[PDB]
Amino acid sequence: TKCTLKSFTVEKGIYQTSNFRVQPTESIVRFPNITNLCPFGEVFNATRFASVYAWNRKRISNCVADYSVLYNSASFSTFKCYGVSPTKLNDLCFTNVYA
Amino acid sequence: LTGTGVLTESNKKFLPFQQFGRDIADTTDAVRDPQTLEILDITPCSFGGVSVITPGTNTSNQVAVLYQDVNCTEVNVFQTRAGCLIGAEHVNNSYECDIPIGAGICASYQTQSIIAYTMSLGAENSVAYSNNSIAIPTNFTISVTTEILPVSMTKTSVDCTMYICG
Amino acid sequence: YTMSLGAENSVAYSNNSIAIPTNFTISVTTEILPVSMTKTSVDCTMYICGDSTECSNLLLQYGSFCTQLNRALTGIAVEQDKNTQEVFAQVKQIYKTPPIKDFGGFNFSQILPDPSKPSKRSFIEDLLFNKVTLICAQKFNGLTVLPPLLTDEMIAQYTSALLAGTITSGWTFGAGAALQIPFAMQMAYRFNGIGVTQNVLYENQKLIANQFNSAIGKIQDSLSSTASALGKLQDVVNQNAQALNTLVKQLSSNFGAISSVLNDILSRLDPPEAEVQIDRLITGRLQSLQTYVTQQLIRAAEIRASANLAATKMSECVLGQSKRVDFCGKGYHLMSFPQSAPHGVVFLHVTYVPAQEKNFTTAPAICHDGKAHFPREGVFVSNGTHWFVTQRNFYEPQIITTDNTFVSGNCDVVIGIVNNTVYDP
Amino acid sequence: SALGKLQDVVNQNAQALNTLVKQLSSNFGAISSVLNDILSRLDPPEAEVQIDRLITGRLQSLQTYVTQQLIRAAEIRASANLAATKMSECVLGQSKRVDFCGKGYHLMSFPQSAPHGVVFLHVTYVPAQEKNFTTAPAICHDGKAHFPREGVFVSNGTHWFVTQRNFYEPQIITTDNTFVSGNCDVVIGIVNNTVYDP
Ligand SMILES: *[C@@H]1O[C@H](CO)[C@@H](O[C@@H]2O[C@H](CO)[C@@H](O)[C@H](O)[C@H]2NC(C)=O)[C@H](O)[C@H]1NC(C)=O
Ligand SMILES: *[C@@H]1O[C@H](CO)[C@@H](O[C@@H]2O[C@H](CO)[C@@H](O)[C@H](O)[C@H]2NC(C)=O)[C@H](O)[C@H]1NC(C)=O
Ligand SMILES: *[C@@H]1O[C@H](CO)[C@@H](O[C@@H]2O[C@H](CO)[C@@H](O)[C@H](O)[C@H]2NC(C)=O)[C@H](O)[C@H]1NC(C)=O
Ligand SMILES: *[C@@H]1O[C@H](CO)[C@@H](O[C@@H]2O[C@H](CO)[C@@H](O)[C@H](O)[C@H]2NC(C)=O)[C@H](O)[C@H]1NC(C)=O
Ligand SMILES: *[C@@H]1O[C@H](CO)[C@@H](O[C@@H]2O[C@H](CO)[C@@H](O)[C@H](O)[C@H]2NC(C)=O)[C@H](O)[C@H]1NC(C)=O
Ligand SMILES: *[C@@H]1O[C@H](CO)[C@@H](O)[C@H](O)[C@H]1NC(C)=O
Ligand SMILES: *[C@@H]1O[C@H](CO)[C@@H](O)[C@H](O)[C@H]1NC(C)=O
Ligand SMILES: *[C@@H]1O[C@H](CO)[C@@H](O)[C@H](O)[C@H]1NC(C)=O
Ligand SMILES: *[C@@H]1O[C@H](CO)[C@@H](O)[C@H](O)[C@H]1NC(C)=O
Ligand SMILES: *[C@@H]1O[C@H](CO)[C@@H](O)[C@H](O)[C@H]1NC(C)=O
Ligand SMILES: *[C@@H]1O[C@H](CO)[C@@H](O)[C@H](O)[C@H]1NC(C)=O
Ligand SMILES: *[C@@H]1O[C@H](CO)[C@@H](O)[C@H](O)[C@H]1NC(C)=O
Ligand SMILES: *[C@@H]1O[C@H](CO)[C@@H](O)[C@H](O)[C@H]1NC(C)=O
Ligand SMILES: *[C@@H]1O[C@H](CO)[C@@H](O)[C@H](O)[C@H]1NC(C)=O
Ligand SMILES: *[C@@H]1O[C@H](CO)[C@@H](O)[C@H](O)[C@H]1NC(C)=O
Repeated sequence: TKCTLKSFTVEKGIYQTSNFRVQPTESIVRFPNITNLCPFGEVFNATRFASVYAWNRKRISNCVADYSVLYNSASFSTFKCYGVSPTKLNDLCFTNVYA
Repeated sequence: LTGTGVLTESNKKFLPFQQFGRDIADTTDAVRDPQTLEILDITPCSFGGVSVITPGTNTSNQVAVLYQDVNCTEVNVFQTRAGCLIGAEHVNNSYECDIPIGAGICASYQTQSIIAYTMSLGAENSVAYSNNSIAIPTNFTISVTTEILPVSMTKTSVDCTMYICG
Repeated sequence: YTMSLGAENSVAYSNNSIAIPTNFTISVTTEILPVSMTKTSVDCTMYICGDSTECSNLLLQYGSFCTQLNRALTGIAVEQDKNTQEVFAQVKQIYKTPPIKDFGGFNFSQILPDPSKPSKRSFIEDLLFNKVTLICAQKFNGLTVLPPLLTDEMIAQYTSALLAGTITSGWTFGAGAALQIPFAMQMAYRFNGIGVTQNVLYENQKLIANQFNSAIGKIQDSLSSTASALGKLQDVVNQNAQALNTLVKQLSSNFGAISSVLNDILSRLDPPEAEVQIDRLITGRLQSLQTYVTQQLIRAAEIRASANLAATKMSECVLGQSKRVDFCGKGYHLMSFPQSAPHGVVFLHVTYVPAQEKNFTTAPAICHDGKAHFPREGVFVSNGTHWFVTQRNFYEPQIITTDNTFVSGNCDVVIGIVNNTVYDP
Repeated sequence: SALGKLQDVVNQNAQALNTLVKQLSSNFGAISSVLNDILSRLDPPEAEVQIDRLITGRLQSLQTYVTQQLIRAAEIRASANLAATKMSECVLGQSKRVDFCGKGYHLMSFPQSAPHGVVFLHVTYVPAQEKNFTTAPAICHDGKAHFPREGVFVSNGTHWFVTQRNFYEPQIITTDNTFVSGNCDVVIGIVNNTVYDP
């Protein structure tokens, strides 16, 4: 009360100082149980790539995507994520990924 | 999708293509558990303001705490419509309101400790009404009372250019 | 259509004609006034930055834009409680009517508190409370509703004390100590207060009591039938509700950010851009909260004007008899009775209204012996042959004597003077 | 504390000003609350955005202060109108409005200046010592009903007098205290007595 009124002496009354809120007791993390790794290798290490005018699209689904292997590698000269942060990619689930 | 709150069994009927619900405030209201096909309703866990009923440091340093609009089971304890009061004794006697808590409950400092009571509106006084009885004064008093009214403020002026861009 | 201003009616004015009432009606009209708003309270941090340390740290860069909103809302709440205390708590003691209702034929059973009722509220109070009427969302985004200091039963007790004081003592209980007086005598004083001699009440006591009872019954039926009568109070409530509802829907706006959900931003982006998006959200939500608080301030100023008016009315209408025209119902004011209502008060204004009138031939003065005679209190009238002197508001003709009239001057100065006989007792 | 109201006003205004001043210490999302540091540290293209942030924040603070001042000045103007009405009807005259000029029947008022306010000394009349008397709405003398011209009939047990309502001063009932009307078959509660004729 003293620090919310900014006075070493506070006269009688009822003063609102702060807000009481319960704190979480346990941390719950939920995800679907899928084991197979996403076949990123067949995309980045593909022997042949399609011409830009006919850019290839691959559907990535029903797999675990360890994006760290991608953004911790030194093999890429440009890595730019728009609307997402690459570090956060390990804590997100996507609808249906396309490469 | 991260957040904090209480998860409870829901009675919502999610469609197969819907993952999570939403509230009018566009905040998530319910979710589908990714491993068990069950709908969990999300309710934010209890919160509310905290007020410090104090008799004033001039007379004492003892204070009572009012948690607003919460149940005492959730926080010398007293439950009132205003909330949960801790550090004040509940007294059946009634007095004039000194520090208003709410819902007809006021707190004071009396012999010492802080007490919470149901404020008294006034002294009960039945009028001796009768169809042939009048009450006429035989004497009077000339009373001088004081009425204070504000009439003006301080004529403040702000130099906006110097305030924003001194 | 071009709206009409009212029924056309000329007045048959002429320099020697007066229209005097020959009958009256006791009318109980109703006047509703809001007294207090809903004691809202907003959690600035939880509304803007619900359960997020990073958002709270970004928010505290704006300084005191949160604490002063809470200060303003607490001021509003204290103002509402003061409003209620001003309007209702104007009686030092708590009076009670006697067990026997020997009020000269007047029947207050429909406005006096019901002893068996669950809240000591009268029938009409129950009707009022039953004619005036999503909360989880509000109470999850930091918004909450504080309870008023005076519970509704305490307000009912206050109104019952005021009503009993008025009934059993007239206006005396407002000035000093309550002085009992038979109700018929009180009504005689009120009639004298409106320029009607007190014999009129005693000669029509049964009729006047019946008229008052019928008016109270009509008030009961009107309240039980038409809810919109209490619109004002309802309107207040509705306004507040809308405010809060809006204040919640503004949590769904992006305000330029990538998403209106804080958790999505905090989960998808790192601080260097998350804090930009959260700054956008904080600015938008803080602007919304400031707008809400300004609206609350304006509406509380309005409600404070209304509460001051209601307190003035309770002082000069219930606790006394007001001579101010149309301040206590159309017609001449006899008395008023308060009634509690959700966030407001309802006055029953008992007023005296002339009903049946007759044209008489009048005269400013009568010339008897060269001297001019004027009426001490009243007016000279003539039914065609004889000249009487009556009171202005009720045709009660009386022979003209030296006690009804006073002499001043002579007949050569007054314009319109007539000749007649002034009888000497 | 008697003059609390006036003091309160002052306090409120002060708080506003204080708040306003403290708003100068807020970054409002900029990199520093100090304008000169922003100017000296960043390049003009981005220092311009930072100073725009500061300008928006400080302008919003000023707007909030001005709006609050407008509302408080409307409050103070309502109060000043009430005080002017009280001075007109209370000091310059004698009001018959109940509780408008102090509890009790109003006699007069005296103004007194005060810092940003006025103080009325309301001199009023308050009945103190009250007695129970039997009463009647009229008295029946010769078949006619007599009502008091200005007052009420009272009885100390044996005799009937007519007294003014607000001060017990019994006087013998005479044809100069009372006026005649109708007959004794109408008034509910009429009593028998003698109307003395001077
Ligand atoms: C009316 O009340 C006043 C006081 O309110 C009475 O005056 C007192 O009279 C006694 C003796 O007569 C004195 O001892 C007191 O000092 C007086 N008080 C004041 C304030 O002057 C007065 O006597 C009362 N009159 C009647 C008829 O009861
Ligand atoms: C004055 O008006 C009242 C109506 O308010 C009259 O009372 C009615 O009188 C008629 C008979 O003429 C009865 O049938 C009604 O039942 C009465 N109504 C009520 C409410 O009592 C009264 O007679 C009128 N008096 C004069 C002298 O005109
Ligand atoms: C005052 O009016 C009430 C009605 O508002 C009267 O109560 C009625 O009394 C009769 C019997 O006399 C019952 O048959 C009714 O059912 C009652 N009505 C209600 C609504 O309860 C009351 O009697 C009247 N007072 C007097 C003294 O007659
Ligand atoms: C009222 O009476 C007076 C006197 O009784 C009348 O005055 C007379 O008027 C006539 C006509 O002008 C004169 O001849 C007389 O000399 C007047 N008498 C006196 C004593 O001055 C007056 O006209 C009468 N008015 C009415 C309306 O009847
Ligand atoms: C009621 O008042 C009257 C007059 O004020 C009293 O009558 C007088 O009483 C006194 C005694 O104090 C006698 O000396 C007078 O002779 C009485 N006057 C007459 C005309 O008889 C009367 O006594 C009072 N009664 C009571 C019960 O107090
Ligand atoms: C692609 O090849 C590199 C080196 O041969 C290997 O480190 C990587 O794991 C492979 N798969 C990818 C990049 O998905
Ligand atoms: C995944 O979880 C569900 C329910 O928790 C279970 O029925 C299923 O067998 C699990 N799948 C695997 C591969 O463990
Ligand atoms: C508060 O708790 C009491 C008993 O613990 C219970 O009866 C009451 O319903 C609770 N109120 C709320 C609002 O949860
Ligand atoms: C107060 O009253 C309640 C019932 O009204 C009773 O249960 C309680 O014991 C009382 N407490 C004291 C201290 O008298
Ligand atoms: C009085 O005279 C006017 C003359 O036009 C008439 O209209 C009116 O009805 C009369 N009043 C009554 C009560 O008859
Ligand atoms: C007027 O009243 C008097 C007395 O009341 C009566 O003698 C006379 O006949 C009345 N005249 C008319 C026209 O009513
Ligand atoms: C009223 O006016 C008429 C003229 O219209 C006049 O003849 C008459 O004397 C006047 N009467 C009075 C009492 O003024
Ligand atoms: C009047 O009489 C009633 C009951 O008889 C009593 O309670 C009251 O105190 C009396 N008033 C005075 C002023 O003596
Ligand atoms: C008062 O009531 C009693 C009984 O109820 C009755 O005898 C008496 O005549 C009444 N007096 C008046 C003035 O009404
Ligand atoms: C009053 O006197 C009349 C006669 O003048 C008589 O008829 C009546 O009964 C008396 N009433 C009382 C209450 O004495």
